[PDB]
Amino acid sequence: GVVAAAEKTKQGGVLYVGSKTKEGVVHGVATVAEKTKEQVTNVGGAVVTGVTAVAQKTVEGAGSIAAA
Amino acid sequence: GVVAAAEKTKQGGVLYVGSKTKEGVVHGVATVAEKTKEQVTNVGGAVVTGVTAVAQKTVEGAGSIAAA
Amino acid sequence: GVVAAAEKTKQGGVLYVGSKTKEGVVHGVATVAEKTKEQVTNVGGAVVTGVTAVAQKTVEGAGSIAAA
Amino acid sequence: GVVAAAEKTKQGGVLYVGSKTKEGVVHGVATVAEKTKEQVTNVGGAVVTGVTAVAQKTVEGAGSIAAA
Amino acid sequence: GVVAAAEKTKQGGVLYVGSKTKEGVVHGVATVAEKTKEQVTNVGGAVVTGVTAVAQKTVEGAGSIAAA
Amino acid sequence: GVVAAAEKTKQGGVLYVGSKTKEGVVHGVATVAEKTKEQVTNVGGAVVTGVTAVAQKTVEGAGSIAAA
Repeated sequence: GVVAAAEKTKQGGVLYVGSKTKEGVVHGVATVAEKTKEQVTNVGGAVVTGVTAVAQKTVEGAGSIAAA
Repeated sequence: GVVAAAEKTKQGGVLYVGSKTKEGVVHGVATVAEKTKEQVTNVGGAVVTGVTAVAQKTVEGAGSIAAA
Repeated sequence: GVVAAAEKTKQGGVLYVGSKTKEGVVHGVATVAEKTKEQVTNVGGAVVTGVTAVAQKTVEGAGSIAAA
Repeated sequence: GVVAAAEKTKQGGVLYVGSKTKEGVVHGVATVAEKTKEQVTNVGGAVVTGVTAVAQKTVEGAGSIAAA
Repeated sequence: GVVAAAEKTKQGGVLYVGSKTKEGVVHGVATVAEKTKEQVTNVGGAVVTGVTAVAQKTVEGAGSIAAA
Repeated sequence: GVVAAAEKTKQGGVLYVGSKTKEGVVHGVATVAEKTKEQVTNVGGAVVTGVTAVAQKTVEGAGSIAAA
């Protein structure tokens, strides 16, 4: 077996982004493996997919992951 | 199998995003495996999929995953 | 056998997003595996799928997952 | 056998989104497997599908999943 | 045998979305498997399917159920 | 077996980005491995995918990861 965990606590801005380009297909995070036993896809913190996508002050939480 | 847990506690702005492009198909996070036995797809925190998608101040909880 | 759990506790805005593109089919998070014993699809935190979809201040709760 | 549980406790806004595209079929989270024994499809937290769908402040609850 | 349970306790807003596209069929979360013995579909937290359907402040409850 | 965890505590802006060039497909982070058994994909902190995508003051939380 395995264990993992996280928590957040607390005890105590402009940005200009315009998209312009003629094409984009986007894959955020991705993998392949043929003839494979233990294909495990894991994602944490913040990740987002968009042909434009923005991360102001984005992760104030916390986290961790494990596998196999 | 596997065991895990998480929590939040608490004890104590502009953004400009304009889409413009002629096409985009999008896949957020994805994987494939043929002739394959133990396919496990895991996602946590915040992840979102859109041709535009935005992550302002987004993850303020906490998290973890583990598998297989 | 298997166990998992989560909770939230507590003890103590602008964004401009305009979509514009001529096409997009979108699949949020997805997988395939032919000839497969243990196909397990798990999703937690926040995930949503839309040709535009947005994550303002989104995950203030908390969570975890495990499998197989 | 198998076990899972979750709870919430508590002890203590703008967004502009306009859809515009000429087409989109969308499938939110999906999987397929031919000749396959134990297909288990699980979804938690928040997930929704719509050609636009938005996740303002969305998950304040908590949750978890396991299978097999 | 098998176990799962949950409930909620407590002890202590704008969004603009207009749909516009010429077509989209949508199926929210779905899976298929031919020649399959233990075909199980499970859904928790918040889920709905609609050509637009929206997840403002959506899961204030908590949950799980778990399988096989 | 395996163990890992993280937390955050606390006890105590202009930028100009206009996208313009004629095309870009972008993949955030990705890998492939044929005939390979233990495919593990893990991501944390903040990373985001967009042909323009921006990281003002982005990770003030913390985390770490391990596998296999």
